[PDB]
Amino acid sequence: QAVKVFVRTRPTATSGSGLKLGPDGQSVSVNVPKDLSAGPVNNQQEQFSFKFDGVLENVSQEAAYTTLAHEVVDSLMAGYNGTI
Amino acid sequence: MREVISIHIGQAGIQVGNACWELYCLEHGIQPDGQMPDDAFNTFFSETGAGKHVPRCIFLDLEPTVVDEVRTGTYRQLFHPEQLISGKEDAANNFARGHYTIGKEIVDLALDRIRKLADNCTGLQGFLVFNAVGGGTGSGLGSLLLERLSVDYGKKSKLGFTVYPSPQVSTAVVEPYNSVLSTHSLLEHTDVAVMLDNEAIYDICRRSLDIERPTYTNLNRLIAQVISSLTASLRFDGALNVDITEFQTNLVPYPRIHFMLSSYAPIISAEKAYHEQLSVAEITNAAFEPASMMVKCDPRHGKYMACCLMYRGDVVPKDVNASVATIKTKRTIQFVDWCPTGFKCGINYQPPTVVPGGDLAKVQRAVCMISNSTAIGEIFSRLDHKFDLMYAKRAFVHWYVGEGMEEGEFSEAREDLAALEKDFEEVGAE
Amino acid sequence: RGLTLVPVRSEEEALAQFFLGEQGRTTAGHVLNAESSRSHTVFTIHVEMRTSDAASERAVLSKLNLVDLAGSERTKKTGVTGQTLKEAQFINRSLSFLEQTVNALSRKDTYVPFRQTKLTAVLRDALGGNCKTVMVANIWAEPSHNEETLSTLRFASRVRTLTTDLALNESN
Amino acid sequence: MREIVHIQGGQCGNQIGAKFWEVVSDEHGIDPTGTYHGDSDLQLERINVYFNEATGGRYVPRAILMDLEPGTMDSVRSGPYGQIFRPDNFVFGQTGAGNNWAKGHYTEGAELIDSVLDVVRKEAESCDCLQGFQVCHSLGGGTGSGMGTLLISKIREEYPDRMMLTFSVVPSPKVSDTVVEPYNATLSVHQLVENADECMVLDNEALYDICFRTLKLTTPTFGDLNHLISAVMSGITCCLRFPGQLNADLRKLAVNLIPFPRLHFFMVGFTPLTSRGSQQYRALTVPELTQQMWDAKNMMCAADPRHGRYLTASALFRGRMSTKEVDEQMLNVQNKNSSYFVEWIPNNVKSSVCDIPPKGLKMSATFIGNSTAIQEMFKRVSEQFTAMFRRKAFLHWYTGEGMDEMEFTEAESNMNDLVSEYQQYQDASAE
Amino acid sequence: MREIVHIQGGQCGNQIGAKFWEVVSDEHGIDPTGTYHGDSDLQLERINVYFNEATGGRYVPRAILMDLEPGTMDSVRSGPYGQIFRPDNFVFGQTGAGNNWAKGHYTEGAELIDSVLDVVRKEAESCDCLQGFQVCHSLGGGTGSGMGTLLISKIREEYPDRMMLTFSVVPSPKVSDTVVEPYNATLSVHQLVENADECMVLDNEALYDICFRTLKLTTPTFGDLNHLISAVMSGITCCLRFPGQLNADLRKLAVNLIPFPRLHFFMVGFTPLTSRGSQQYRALTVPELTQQMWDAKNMMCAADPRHGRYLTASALFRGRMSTKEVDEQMLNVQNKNSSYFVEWIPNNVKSSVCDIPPKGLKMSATFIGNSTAIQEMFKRVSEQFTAMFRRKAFLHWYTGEGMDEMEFTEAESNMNDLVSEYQQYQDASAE
Ligand SMILES: Nc1nc2c(ncn2[C@@H]2O[C@H](COP(=O)(O)OP(=O)(O)OP(=O)(O)O)[C@@H](O)[C@H]2O)c(=O)[nH]1
Ligand SMILES: Nc1nc2c(ncn2[C@@H]2O[C@H](COP(=O)(O)OP(=O)(O)O)[C@@H](O)[C@H]2O)c(=O)[nH]1
Ligand SMILES: Nc1nc2c(ncn2[C@@H]2O[C@H](COP(=O)(O)OP(=O)(O)O)[C@@H](O)[C@H]2O)c(=O)[nH]1
Repeated sequence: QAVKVFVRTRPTATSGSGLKLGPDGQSVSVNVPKDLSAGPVNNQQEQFSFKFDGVLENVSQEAAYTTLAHEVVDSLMAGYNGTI
Repeated sequence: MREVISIHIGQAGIQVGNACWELYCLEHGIQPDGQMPDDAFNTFFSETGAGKHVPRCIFLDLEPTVVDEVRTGTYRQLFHPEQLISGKEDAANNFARGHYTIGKEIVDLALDRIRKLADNCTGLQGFLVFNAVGGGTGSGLGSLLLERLSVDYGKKSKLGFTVYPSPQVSTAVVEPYNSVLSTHSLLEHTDVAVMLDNEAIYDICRRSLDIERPTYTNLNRLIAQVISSLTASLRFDGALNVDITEFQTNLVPYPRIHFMLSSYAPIISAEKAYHEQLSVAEITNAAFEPASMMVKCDPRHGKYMACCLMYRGDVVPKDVNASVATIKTKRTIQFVDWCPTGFKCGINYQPPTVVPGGDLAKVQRAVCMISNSTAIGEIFSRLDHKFDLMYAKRAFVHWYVGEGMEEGEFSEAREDLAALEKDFEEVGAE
Repeated sequence: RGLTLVPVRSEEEALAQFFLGEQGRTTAGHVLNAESSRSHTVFTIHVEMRTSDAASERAVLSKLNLVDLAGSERTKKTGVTGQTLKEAQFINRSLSFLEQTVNALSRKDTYVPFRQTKLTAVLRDALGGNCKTVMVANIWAEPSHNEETLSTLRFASRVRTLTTDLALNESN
Repeated sequence: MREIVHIQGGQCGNQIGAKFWEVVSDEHGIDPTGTYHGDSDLQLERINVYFNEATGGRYVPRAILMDLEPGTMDSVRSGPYGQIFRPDNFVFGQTGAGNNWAKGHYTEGAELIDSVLDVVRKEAESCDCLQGFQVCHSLGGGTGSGMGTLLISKIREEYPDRMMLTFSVVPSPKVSDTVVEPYNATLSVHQLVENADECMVLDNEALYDICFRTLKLTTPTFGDLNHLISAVMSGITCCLRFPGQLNADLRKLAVNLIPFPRLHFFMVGFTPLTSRGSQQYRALTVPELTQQMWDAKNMMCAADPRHGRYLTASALFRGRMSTKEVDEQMLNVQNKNSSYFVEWIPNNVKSSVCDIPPKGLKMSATFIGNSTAIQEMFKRVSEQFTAMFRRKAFLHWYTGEGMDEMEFTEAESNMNDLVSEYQQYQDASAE
Repeated sequence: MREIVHIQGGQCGNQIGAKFWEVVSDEHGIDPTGTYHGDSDLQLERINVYFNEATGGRYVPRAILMDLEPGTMDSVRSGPYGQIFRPDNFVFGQTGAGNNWAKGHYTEGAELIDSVLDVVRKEAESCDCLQGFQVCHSLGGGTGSGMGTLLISKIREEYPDRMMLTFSVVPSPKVSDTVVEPYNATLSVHQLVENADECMVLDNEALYDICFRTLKLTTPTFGDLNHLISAVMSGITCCLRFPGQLNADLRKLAVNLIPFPRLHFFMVGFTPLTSRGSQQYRALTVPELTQQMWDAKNMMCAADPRHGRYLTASALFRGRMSTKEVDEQMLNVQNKNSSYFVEWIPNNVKSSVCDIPPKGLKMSATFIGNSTAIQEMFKRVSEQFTAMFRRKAFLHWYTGEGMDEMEFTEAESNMNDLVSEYQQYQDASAE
């Protein structure tokens, strides 16, 4: 009955400088680059980490559906409601 | 040769600009009609062939009432009518309104007029931006204008004489919100920000000027005297000349830390004047008294990093050096360990002029002490919980979001002031 | 009320109705996305069960809302008021109301208002009620998109606090 | 240059608007023939907010009067300031709405609404910059409430971003005028919640209490109540019309007052309300004005704020005054009555100052308080609405006008949701 | 020195022309005896456009009054300005056409058309330069519509390049005067499409509505309707007679108005039409005149522009005015109502300005809009014509006048073709 907050990342065909990482498929971390000019050794904010119910770095739509809403649709046919 | 461009944004900026320009006109002898019956005016006025001097200022507001009061008042023939810029719809205490939707065209026009002003100055010491942190015009438009100025002009010294909301007393409700937003905005653009609190200036007026009913005109007169003392070394010669560019290098240890306490002395009415000697040492002691600070921030909590002293009038270097030596030897005043010098002394031979009808007395000596101290982190600490207290249940957030802002913007601003708190603690700690 | 509920008995007409919706929805040009979706679209699949014996036993009352919200624009690139900024403000307000509802649900306060926007009104049963919700957070990793990515991640993290009910509601 | 379009609806709304225009013309020094006779520059400085200039020196109000019966606007035109209004801005039907919100919103208001919007658009497009519209009317009336809500919905559709201000006379708690007041009020509150950006709740019984206890009048007619309401409607926007030390327009008041969009119903009051006997005996000071301001009796809404919690409260002061005095007084009020003030808002005060007090008064101040006390007014109206709706009393009159029975239930649900909304922020705790 | 030959046809046409000549003589300062009493050089500067000088100081209109019964002409001559017309320009029959288009076009029209053409030629040859002919009459009448269509065809044959202007009073939508109005109108429209280069459509009931609503008259006779029609008829050519900051003659208006030759029917309007009561109250400004101009109620035609789409719109302003003001106002109108304006024409504005306003009015403006809205009028007249022709009611007179039944079907076919073209250009999209 829990909320399963999944995350899906857009595959950058231009392949920009990607800072996100996934170590185990559960946690995602972003490292904002500290501004060297603005207050040297006087900023203290670089890392932001979060934990979710799943991350999808680069998957096909079939895999995305299988891991995203299969259980919810099954619940719908089992009489439960669902919302994606 | 030493021109300084003045910007006055929002009601508070314009209403302190009225006091500022009254003071400058009286100080240079310029009549309110525009012309006066060498070249000390060039820092603030540009003279035309007919003899009429027009001030290098820009009165920006999204509300018509404040600017039309100037257009109808005595100084209607002084300021350039195209320099007076008025909007149609007020920002409504909405930083998003003054920064995203209404402020766009107005800041474009303001940039055009400022470019016309700056093309008229051979040298350019910097900009004096006068706003009030805590209002959509002052916060939003001030931040937008400062961002554009940093982008285009670049390295010019931008001195923001901002009025921050008082700790307990206040006049707005979303004031913590737009104050945090504007603080995030101007943390990276203004070069030296001077903090002012209405509460502290009210205490100054009540205790020293003995005004039981202080008002905005009195507050603005005090602020204008501070600004004139700051700029005195631009217009009038004296021993220990100081410049706007010297302020940055002698006051800002690290770029993030550029918010400054300001304190004037003496603040005495005519009745109590000429009752005390008002010597250099005594006026310096008064200037470093925690009561005379124009921010509700006790300096005893923090540690002074730098103290720039601006003396005006009959002041001798021997007395100033003896006074500052006594200040250093005093135990209550405490400096950081990594700043043994911590003092930027400047004197000037032009005493501050008195505005007729004001409460300030004609004193032959004056001190403007501007200090960078880690104590100022206290005010940021107050605003940081006043913000998150309402932000916990998203009070008034729909208003700001309705003008093209996002919850991410609020989160980013809160994180940035938290980072500023950490910066103050870090620089304070050994 | 007043929503045209279309019965479906084969896959092809379901596809046809959905693609008709795809045509009809409002999309506008934008710098980040060539055809940005400027409207929160909601495609609800209503399932009405009936047993193998059927004959009026354990029927109806099942739902599945597939919702594609509109993007949260910084409103510093759009600029143009020509139905690109004026509607962006509405999108941002709806998203902020949704996030405030999420905050109140995470705090588990008593009433957690849902009427402040049509989005929360539609998703009133969802995000609470008796519905299995699974939020999707589409992010874009770019050197300058970090701020927007972090906003999305913070919203998703605060959403993860929630947990709803699952009742086998059937027809009345 | 920030204009306001005034609209009057129904008998009560039209009378209130007539009195309001009389007061505004008096304060601007305009005689009933339209010529300015004030001999002061500031009066004509911002006259364009409320008036337009005709070919001569005449100044006509930017007002639009609606009614379904012509008798009320015949009385308005026969009134002392009846000739200033545009002859084209009198819009009337033929048969009045028999205190029937359904008639005033669906059957009979539908035909007149096209003419009303035509006149409103004509007035609004003429404006250089439009702050918004203000609609004065009464909840619990057929043409008043019905056409007011319908017009407010239409104007919201046409001008979403423009300010909408409403002065609604909520039916009184103790003594009711019409029997179907709960029905009309419940149906109208549903529209006001969704459409009106800013709403002022007024009760005739609260006005009677204020005029009998503070003004100490003996025979207070409806003229006096309309005069007090008109004084407040002037005081709310004097910052638009006159120079102020710290000015605040309608949108600024709305932003600083409304924490959440649905909680836009405000109880308001005017100071200094002094009896004739003690006029010389009262001392005009800002502390006295604030003390009278924060009294529950001064409120023109029936609900007393002591029961609820002040979400926010704005005070627009008028006169040559010390901002230090004003700010200190209201901070002191907040500190002393912190129990009645919301904790999760550090400062519940929006203080504004204008430099031009109303004529005769050295100082004045209008108060606009958003408090959860209005919960009890909504609750009482629901206690009456449910009692009538369970037995469907008078429901056939509304049903025969082509309004579904489901609409009553939906409106009641919305109103009770608002009640619980107020309760949640009444007993919500910080952190 | 660009002359216009005015012709009045039928009873309605003769009355309208008499009012038109009275208005023009008043504007040029001509007394009923013809002597110039104007005390203004500009009045005589271009008096030759409409009038001719006699041996003395008398001035004779270039008008021809043609009719089959002498009663209307006797009334016109007994009227206040009946003596200006040359007695030879009264061409009358002896037996009138009984509201029968067949009688007015075939049986009784053949004999009098020779004298009519002779008088037309005599008046035209005297002119130095001939702008063209203007014929005032009403659709839905025997002699009116008949003489109009036949004379317009003959003049088209004689002077193909000369401008042809028609003022046709189309039968009113809801209340008709004669029974055979749909028949006569359908027969006349077929001729006006083919022959008349430029035509104005007027409706008695649109006239009634505008005079009862904007003018707010209580018992306004046909004289007032003729007065307003005459004001429009004067304003359409005041550019020819008076100096203009941006002048535009009849052919310029025709070229800028008519996109395709068959779509030459136009609805007109005049501003400022102000009620006597609110004359002092309204503001005489260019924005005000434009706002009154673009109102559907101010349009003199029954068809309202909201239903259709504006192909083009010309506005002839009169008075000392800012060309920037006029152009900005009309561009703003187009921007606002772009939904009602045709997309494949980037600018639907043809603004002309004249320096001499009408007497009494400081400024004025006449409007000429080519919009697809007239489609609904053509459709209504067709709905009446088809209903009558299905049962061949009243068809026997038209049969007995030597006019074939196939002519009715041909006229209906062409009229429905015009309806189809209006729909096609209404729903035609760019690219
Ligand atoms: N020191 C000082 N502060 C002032 C004065 N006038 C206003 N303020 C402060 O300025 C703040 C708001 O300034 P503004 O933003 O310019 O107000 P505004 O002109 O209505 O513009 P917006 O509120 O942004 O729409 C208030 O919170 C006051 O505390 C003044 O005369 N002196
Ligand atoms: N303040 C005030 N209230 C009035 C006045 N006249 C009527 N009311 C109140 O307005 C309420 C509704 O009446 P109203 O809406 O005007 O009737 P309607 O116009 O036919 O819809 C009644 O309960 C009256 O108490 C007045 O002159 N002043
Ligand atoms: N404006 C105006 N219209 C008129 C007048 N007299 C008649 N009409 C209209 O003209 C229409 C046709 O009449 P008409 O053609 O003149 O009759 P005929 O002369 O016998 O052909 C009728 O529907 C009348 O409504 C008048 O004096 N003024």
